[PDB]
Amino acid sequence: DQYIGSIHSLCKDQHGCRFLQKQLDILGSKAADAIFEETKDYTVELMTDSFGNYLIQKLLEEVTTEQRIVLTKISSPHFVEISLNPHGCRALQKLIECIKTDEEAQIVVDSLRPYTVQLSKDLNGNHVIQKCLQRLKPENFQFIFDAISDSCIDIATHRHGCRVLQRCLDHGTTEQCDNLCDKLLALVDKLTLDPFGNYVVQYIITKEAEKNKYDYTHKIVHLLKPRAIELSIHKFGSNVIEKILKTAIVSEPMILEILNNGGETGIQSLLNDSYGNYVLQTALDISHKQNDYLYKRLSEIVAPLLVGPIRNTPHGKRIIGMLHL
RNA sequence: UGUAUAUA
Repeated sequence: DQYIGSIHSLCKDQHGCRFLQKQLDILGSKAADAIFEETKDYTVELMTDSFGNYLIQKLLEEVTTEQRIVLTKISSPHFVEISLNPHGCRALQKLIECIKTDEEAQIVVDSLRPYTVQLSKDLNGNHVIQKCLQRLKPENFQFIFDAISDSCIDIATHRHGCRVLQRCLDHGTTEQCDNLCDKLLALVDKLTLDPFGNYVVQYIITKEAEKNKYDYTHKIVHLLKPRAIELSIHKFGSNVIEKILKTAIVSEPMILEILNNGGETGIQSLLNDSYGNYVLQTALDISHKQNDYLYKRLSEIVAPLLVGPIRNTPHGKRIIGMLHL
């Protein structure tokens, strides 16, 4: 039954600022009504605060629906300056973790919508667009899927915007995830080579093979394989190709591409180059385990090219370990 | 020997 207003100005410490929280941990069924009707005026710069967001974060766990909606309405006109902030994003993230109504949600989506692309590129913005994916219903977060679908290639090829795409494939709809993948698959040339998008391509495959249910993986391979050698020596592509190798339902046809079309030449290229090198080692490693004979047929066009300085290098030393297993 | 993300 304690005391003290003035709460507000405790919000400048980290101590009297971690105190208001000490106060609600052991409370505040009726105390977070106080704090509320007080701080409800500084919520925006409390959110963007180095210690203020903490109180806020916890304050929305404790507060009532009516009170959470009020805050949402107070912060809606500023979600952008909030999203782009180190602490703000973490307060705003929690906000979304708590929204329990198809109004709270329906308010956030109008506020975030005009700025979806923008916000997913931001170092701090993505983690909030990402959280809309995690916590919101699919009918709700639809706006994101549409925002992205439009700027498919730059969100896909973007330090930050790409992680968003992955998180869509993690939480979207078989309908949603599909129209997106039809947009992504039309650029898998550019996407496999890119330093970021080549992670997206791998994800598709990563995710289907969680489901054990393959639709795009095949379509991806059908488009790629023809250019197997070329991509195995490419700095980024060589990682997509290694993915396919590691993906059981596609290994063999890919290994067969290298044998068939990677000539005895194409395998020379794999041997000497800084990227192909690893492809070739993955090929040997798998086929050994995967296919009695493919290993053999391949492990024999290798054996004879391992002469000279090559036997010395880091990569040659490793390649030979593969050969008699 | 070869690729990407955030608070006291």
